[PDB]
Amino acid sequence: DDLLTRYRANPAMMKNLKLSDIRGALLKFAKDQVGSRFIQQELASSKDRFEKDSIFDEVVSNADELVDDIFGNYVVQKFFEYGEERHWARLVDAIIDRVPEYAFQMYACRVLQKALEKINEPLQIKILSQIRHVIHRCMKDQNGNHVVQKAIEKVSPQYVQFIVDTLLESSNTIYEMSVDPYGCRVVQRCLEHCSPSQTKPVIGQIHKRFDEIANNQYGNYVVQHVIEHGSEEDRMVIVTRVSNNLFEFATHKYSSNVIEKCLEQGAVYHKSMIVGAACHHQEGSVPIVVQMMKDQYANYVVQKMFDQVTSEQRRELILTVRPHIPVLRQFPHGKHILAKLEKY
RNA sequence: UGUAUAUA
Repeated sequence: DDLLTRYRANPAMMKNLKLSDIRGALLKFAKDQVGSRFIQQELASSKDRFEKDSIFDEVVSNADELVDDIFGNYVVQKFFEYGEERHWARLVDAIIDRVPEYAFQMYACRVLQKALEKINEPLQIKILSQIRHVIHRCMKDQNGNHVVQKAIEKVSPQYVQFIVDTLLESSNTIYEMSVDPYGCRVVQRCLEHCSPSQTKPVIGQIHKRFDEIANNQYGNYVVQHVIEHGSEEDRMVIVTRVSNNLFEFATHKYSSNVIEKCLEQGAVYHKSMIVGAACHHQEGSVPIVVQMMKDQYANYVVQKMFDQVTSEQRRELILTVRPHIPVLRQFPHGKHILAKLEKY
């Protein structure tokens, strides 16, 4: 008979198990799927604040074994959730040596994010100082990107300055990160949480390779974030570049959502640019918008246009489209959205 | 009719 074995077989014990009852058996309970679930329930439900201190020192001394365990990491997280600063400082001091490794570990990175989510700034910088040694590799790792995201999300901009320095360290880093499946999220968090003096260099690097980023499966989300969290001059430059090349940007899988973001977030003169190019620029002897309506992707942009655009700019679209309606009805995407646009 | 977002 063993306390863990007895609890798994009969959780509803005659004397209901508390955390102080598993004293000396923390590691066995924490590494068990059912046992860890018990600690999570009591750490979240027990009104006796002193009950969690009976196992806490066992959690600290075995933190190097629990933070990267398939079940033990939930126990460590709950002490950041329901513990206080005295609990945080001891947990951080216990895991700080292998933070350069925990950031890349599937379960251990969850603990690091929860810590940055809950703890105070001095303890946040403690974890942040250990990320400095692996920041470049950590930024585009399958697990480490979520650690870098939470740091940008939860600590002051002047403390993530070394991350912005890493993104600008080389001429191509911003592009590589923008087209990376994990690194593109670090660029996104920076675009909405960093200071203007940090975002302005990064945004300027996005404009240096705007065309390659805008049609990238991940970089298009980066361009969309510059549209939403950028300055007035940033949307202007973006809306001019997409309007200068509307057809190719609307007829491609990923860059088509960029023009929808321009239409969703743009001012009147921004949409006037998009409408003017769609109506008055040609794609094979016929207006851009007419060829857009028979395209598999650009028809969504025409839908987005007609719904987000001024009624007067909508009249310019209607007059441009009307004489081409018999031509469009012969195309499957043309007849499809002509039906959804029969409203006009 | 068309895009990313991780643990039992």
